[PDB]
Amino acid sequence: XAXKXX
Amino acid sequence: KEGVLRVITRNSPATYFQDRNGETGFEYELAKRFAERLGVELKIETADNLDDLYAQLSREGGPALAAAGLTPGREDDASVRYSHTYLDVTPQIIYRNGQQRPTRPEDLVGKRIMVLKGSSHAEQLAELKKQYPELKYEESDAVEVVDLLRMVDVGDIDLTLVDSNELAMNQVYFPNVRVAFDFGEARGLAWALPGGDDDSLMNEVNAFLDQAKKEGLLQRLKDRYYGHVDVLGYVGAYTFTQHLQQRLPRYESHFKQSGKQKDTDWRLLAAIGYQESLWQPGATSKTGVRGLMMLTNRTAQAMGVSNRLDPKQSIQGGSKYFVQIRSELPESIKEPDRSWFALAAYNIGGAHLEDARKMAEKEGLNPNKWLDVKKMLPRLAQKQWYAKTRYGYARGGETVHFVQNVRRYYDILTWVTQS
Ligand SMILES: [Cl-]
Repeated sequence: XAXKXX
Repeated sequence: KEGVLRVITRNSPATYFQDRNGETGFEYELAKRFAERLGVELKIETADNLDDLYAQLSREGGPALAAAGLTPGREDDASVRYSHTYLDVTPQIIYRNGQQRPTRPEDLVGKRIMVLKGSSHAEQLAELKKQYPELKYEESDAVEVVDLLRMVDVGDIDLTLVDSNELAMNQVYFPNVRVAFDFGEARGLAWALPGGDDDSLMNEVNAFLDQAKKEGLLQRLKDRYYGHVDVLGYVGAYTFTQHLQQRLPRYESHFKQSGKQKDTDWRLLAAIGYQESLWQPGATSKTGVRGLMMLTNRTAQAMGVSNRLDPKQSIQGGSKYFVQIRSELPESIKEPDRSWFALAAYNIGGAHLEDARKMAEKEGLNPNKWLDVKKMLPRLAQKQWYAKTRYGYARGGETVHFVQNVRRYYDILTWVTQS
């Protein structure tokens, strides 16, 4: 997969 | 000798990027705290797209781990391992205020949708497209999330699908964006390591994230970045003139003396101070700036500032910083453009600002004209453009706002003085 995000 | 932790991530406002003070970002800081734990030096590597990020992560050899706000996937497939989770998010469909709020996933059909190529969200739509065969969506490598949000806000696409957190950080810069609905359950984000016969690295990663969750280190991080802020909005002449009367009188003489001392217009200094703190000597950000001229502890130190809260010290310190920034600009840049450039660097950092000058040159514009470079500055927030630059992403549109804001305050102060 998966990965928007930090 | 090793002693270096190679961490692959995205160059993006949420994961990792360069600001006026050097590297920063939720992902970056969290990964450096980890590197510090292990007693090794951190080496950040950025990936072109997510497909490349994963390609990089699993080929020997080959980064130690990926910190990129990734979602776990299948577990099962030990080919990529994931950590304990550090941040809880929710994917949300994003539409544009003005156009009609889609309510049911099915509403997505016949709208222009764009997501990151190779993403969890592209996969959510891929699944969905089986339930609704005539669902159509686009996916690109030349686009980060901050791009998607930009595109929806300006109207170049109709919908997108992003993690809830990416909104919590960018929404404020996109006044037109709206959450339509949550699309998925809450899930945790996690770091990815390669599989996998040695569980040494992973055991230590998870040891870190566990304790870091009880130290409160994750919540601190969560607050320091997913607490919207940045460049203050222009207050209007009503508020401004009220502060001419109520606040300026306490600081006008500090501004004047610094001007004298450094041979520059003291009202430009005051404009900077206003756009920075609204002339409040006790102002702070959790971003690490403090004082009337909102200085970092490191920059304060370097300008002779033993107390960021002393307005006189802050005003000298920041004025000194601004004028030195302006002396260091390429001789090519003449006044008055020189000062506008100096305000831009004051905010965005010289390095990015030089990025924009080069981008301007290549574009056939004049790198010594503030009017030209200021058109390039906003592109630093577009993957297609910033990826072709040395320092990458930067929320350059806010730097434009910064400069133009200081300049308005500067004009009003010039008008109100000037007998
Ligand atoms: Cl000037």
